[PDB]
Amino acid sequence: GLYRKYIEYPVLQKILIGLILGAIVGLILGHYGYAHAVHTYVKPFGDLFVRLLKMLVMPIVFASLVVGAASISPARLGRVGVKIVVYYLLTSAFAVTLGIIMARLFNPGAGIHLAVGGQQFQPHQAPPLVHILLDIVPTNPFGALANGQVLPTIFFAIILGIAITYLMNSENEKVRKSAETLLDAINGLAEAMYKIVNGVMQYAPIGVFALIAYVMAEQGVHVVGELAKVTAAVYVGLTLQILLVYFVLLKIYGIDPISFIKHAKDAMLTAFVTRSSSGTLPVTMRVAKEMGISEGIYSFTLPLGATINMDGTALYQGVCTFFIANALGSHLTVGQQLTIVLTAVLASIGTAGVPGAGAIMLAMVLHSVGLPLTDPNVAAAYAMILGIDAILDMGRTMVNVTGDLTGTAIVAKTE
Amino acid sequence: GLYRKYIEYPVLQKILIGLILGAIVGLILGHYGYAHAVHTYVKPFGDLFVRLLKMLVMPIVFASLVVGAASISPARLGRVGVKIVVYYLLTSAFAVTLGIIMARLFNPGAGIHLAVGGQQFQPHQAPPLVHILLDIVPTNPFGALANGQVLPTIFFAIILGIAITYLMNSENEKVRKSAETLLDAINGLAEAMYKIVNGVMQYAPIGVFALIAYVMAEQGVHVVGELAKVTAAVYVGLTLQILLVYFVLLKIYGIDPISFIKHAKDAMLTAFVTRSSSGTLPVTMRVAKEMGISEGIYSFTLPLGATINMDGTALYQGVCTFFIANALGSHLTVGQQLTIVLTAVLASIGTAGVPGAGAIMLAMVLHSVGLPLTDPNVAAAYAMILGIDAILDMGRTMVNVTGDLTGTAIVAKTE
Amino acid sequence: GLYRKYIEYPVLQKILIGLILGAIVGLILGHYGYAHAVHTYVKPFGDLFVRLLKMLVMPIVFASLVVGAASISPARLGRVGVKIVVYYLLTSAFAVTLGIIMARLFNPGAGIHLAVGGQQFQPHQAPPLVHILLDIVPTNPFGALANGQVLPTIFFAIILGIAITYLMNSENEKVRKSAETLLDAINGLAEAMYKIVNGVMQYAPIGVFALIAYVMAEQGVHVVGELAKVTAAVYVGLTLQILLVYFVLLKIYGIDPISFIKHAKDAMLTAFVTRSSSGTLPVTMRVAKEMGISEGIYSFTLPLGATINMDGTALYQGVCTFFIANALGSHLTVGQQLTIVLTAVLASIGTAGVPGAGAIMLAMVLHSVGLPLTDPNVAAAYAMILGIDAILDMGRTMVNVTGDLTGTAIVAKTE
Repeated sequence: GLYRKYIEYPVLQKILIGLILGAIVGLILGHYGYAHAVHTYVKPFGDLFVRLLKMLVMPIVFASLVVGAASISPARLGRVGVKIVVYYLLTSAFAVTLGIIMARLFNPGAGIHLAVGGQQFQPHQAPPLVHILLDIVPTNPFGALANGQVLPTIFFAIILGIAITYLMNSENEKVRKSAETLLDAINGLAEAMYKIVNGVMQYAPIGVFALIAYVMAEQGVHVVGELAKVTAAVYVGLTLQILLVYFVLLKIYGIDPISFIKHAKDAMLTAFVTRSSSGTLPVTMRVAKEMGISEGIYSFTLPLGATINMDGTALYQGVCTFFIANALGSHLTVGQQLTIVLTAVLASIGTAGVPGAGAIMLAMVLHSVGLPLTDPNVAAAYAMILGIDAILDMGRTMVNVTGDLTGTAIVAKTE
Repeated sequence: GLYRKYIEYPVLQKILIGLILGAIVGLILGHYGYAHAVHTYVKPFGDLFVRLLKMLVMPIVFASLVVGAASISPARLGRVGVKIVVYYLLTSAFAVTLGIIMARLFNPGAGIHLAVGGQQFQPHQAPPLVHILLDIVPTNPFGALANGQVLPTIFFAIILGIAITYLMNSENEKVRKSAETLLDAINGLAEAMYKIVNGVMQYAPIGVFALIAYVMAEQGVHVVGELAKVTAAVYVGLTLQILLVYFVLLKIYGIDPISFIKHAKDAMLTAFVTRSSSGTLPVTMRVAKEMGISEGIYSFTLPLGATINMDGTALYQGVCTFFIANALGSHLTVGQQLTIVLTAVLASIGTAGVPGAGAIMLAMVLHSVGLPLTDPNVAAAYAMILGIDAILDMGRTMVNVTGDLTGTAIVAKTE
Repeated sequence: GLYRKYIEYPVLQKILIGLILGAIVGLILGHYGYAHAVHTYVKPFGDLFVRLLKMLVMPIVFASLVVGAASISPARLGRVGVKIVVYYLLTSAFAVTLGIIMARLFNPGAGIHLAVGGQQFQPHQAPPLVHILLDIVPTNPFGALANGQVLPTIFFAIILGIAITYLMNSENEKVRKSAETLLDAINGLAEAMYKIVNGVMQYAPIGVFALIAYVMAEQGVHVVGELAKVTAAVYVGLTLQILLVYFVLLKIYGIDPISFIKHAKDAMLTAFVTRSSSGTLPVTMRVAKEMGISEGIYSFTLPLGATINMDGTALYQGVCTFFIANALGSHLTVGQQLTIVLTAVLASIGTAGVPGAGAIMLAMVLHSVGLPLTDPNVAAAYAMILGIDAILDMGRTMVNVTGDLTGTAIVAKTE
């Protein structure tokens, strides 16, 4: 009876209920020193939810890209790829520019209270751009599906789908039956993955409550004081990023942004809580399929953009760079923010397949200015920033996924 | 001609012939110092047989669980799971209790002849129960199928099968054809695996002869003397475990135990020789399919129980703990055997996915009593036990697999 | 327009054009000290081509061996296997014999100008033959497909194909539909892989130009002088190997060698440039499919022979061993070249699954003579050889692949 009442209750209402009571119970138990208790008792439910959403990432990206490449190969896919790459670079530049502006409006960093403490161990720089651009072609397709590797799986699935499309028009009548068997089996795998992510989103409110309860419990207390200016600057920059870039881009290309948010509420909240833009790829592809977009556009612009397009990470990089520059008391050489913008774009395009990309992206952005992370002062101020990393990480993951959904909708409306 | 005479000869007769001549030639060549010669020459045939049976473990557990979850999902699978978990915990408790009784009837351990020798390097304890209970959900399904991981493969196959069952009743007529293609391909993979394990069991007598020849050659000589009481206590406890637990449980639920043994002779002997309960999973699933049990019961209670239900290991843990307690000359505090029973059950339930589980299970069972494995005396007595590990390991693997077959038959007769 | 002119231009003409201008521009830029510039700028296109051809290696070897084992299992596959193993051992013996003769005709090694320099770190010897012969059966099929392992994939695909062939003749009518679904899906995967390798060979001239430009740029300058005798001896031995073994073997079994070369031009040139005999397996299987050979012969003798049959490596082993023997000024004990021939055959058969097999093959061939690689003089002379390793590696990979194509054609003409 009560289980039937819980299932038949709508999903977005209980997601909001879990979010609100998670924030309340998290701040209350963080205010009273019960951090280790909630960390050992409640956080495993959120870890289970994150692992349940990371389970479906690789089969859905393989299967509904093999069946997603049943579109016209020289006309559609090339134009969609070049348009979505141009879009991703443009919005990353706009996002880091707006982050620089939002950090220049506030004054984050006044007091000098830095002890040396624990410093960063010279964070290892990115591999050369040739090696990362050669990472896209896989040496083994099963070895690319076996551990991560979203970009080699994208490449292999695209090539297999184009080959199957060329295969099903052959003059033979056995090769046609073989290819129409393989395509139907892979399509069945994709539809099974969507039917699973329906039930995972049915489970989602418990994990949302647990995750944001732990986040607002451990790092919900350390946010008051000087770091509140950093949190306010990042969050105001992210909401102004949405309302002044994505709304303008949807009003230019003639789709209602309110109906767009009414659709993408699911993936936006799941990416806000889950704190991993690659771990909400099944929810993003589900909400793109329910938005009325053909497979050959969303199925390629979403898993590509979950690895390249990081807008909220770029805005946090700009705000963190300006906070490090104010902590040491530098003028920061007005006109050299073009180097910050350029390196924030080139770091996103040149750290595609590398795991742990955000840390070395922030490292090379700080290194291009003149504050390398081997200095003890910048390491102390960055360690002071890192205590509230999750509170900024939630919002920047939400904007990182909303960017992908907006770009997919723009390219699909254009084509 | 002679090859046709070898193939058309029945399988159980040549399995018994290979077993008997393997035991005879093993004791003879162990009595005469030809241990290294038989170890280098004859043991590779048994290693080839063990690898041939370990090849079929992961595809059959994936495929005939995806097609095995074509039963009613809320009614059948939940009741089968909770009943088989209750059964496994109950028989593990009964087995370690009977092991304590059988060690208390005998007097294993009289002489104190322990030098320090080579001692155990503080065997690393189990991971926390939250992490092992979170291991069940996989972060990657292909990464769970790629190296071991019977429990994440069980979880992913169950969820995929329930999704396909929900999928084949949809109102669409393309999704139905896609799902009925995928299910038929996976069913073809399962039937191909059973057709392979037929021929592997045809090969099996050479590997049985080689394996038990090496086992009775290297550790068939060190069994006489004081350790013969340990071997007799373990083997009498295992046969009394079978004849006084499984026979009573089959006579309660109304199936003939003699016909049950006449069926399960194949998997019992293969698990007796192969010395790996996970490596005789295809033979166990084949003999459960030939026993007339539907897929939704045997296909889930066998690979789950090949990782959790260890009855013979629990009985050997009880007997080894009592032997360590008699070797140091302790009273062993009558009434504290409840802690031995409780930790032998909780160690089985809390060391599910860990590889090398039996060593750290025995370690924590010895640690809960008051004889931790860092002491030199208990390390010397355990190193004296370890010389006859294979002779006990054969019988305890046989009882470990017969427990799974009995529990599957009980749940299938009930449902 | 120009892209249409590039695509519609024939493939072998632009492959020869890229080869010739690659050799010319490579020698010119190597003569002028522009080695690092061409290494950083042009070599990545060849690396991209090599990775594009290594992508298709594992799915095509799995898929068109599962569908390739739809032949009569006891009659065809056993005779084909034993005939191709006999062929591979015989031509490896002939190749190392002709290498010994060709090194004895020339006089490679006159001057003694060896400093100690950088020496080999006692190159680790091969695993025991039992362990390498047990490597053929996989402990995990998905773990064998996940990283390399051509031989366990061959074994698992053969067993799965024989099981499907036994399955499709069963009296059931659901198992037949399941097996005919699985076989058609795997056949669709194989045909998709061939349709991909068509386009990869369309891309191939850019990679051919880049690869041979870098090879003739870095190690095209160090070839003149004393090492030119080594290069001439190796290349004359390889062309005499082809024209006096493979032409005689095709004229004995009654097929025209000129039409055979007119077919196998594609795989011969791709193996000549790519410098990896396992990385031109899709081109070899494509040219064997276009040569009119049934699947059950080429599909098994090509991926097996890409791991065992190394004829050009055997000839280079003989010539390098004789060069090391002339560098130290030894008589080399006429009549002990039987040990060189025997160890060059047994090293090929006993280092099958090991990665990095050629180095330890040359190591054990040098060790069986009396010049172990721990001596400083032989390490200095081998380090002097290693400067022109690529120039010999191109031709010896070409002969290594032409051996497989010749043996497949002989067994297919016989059967």
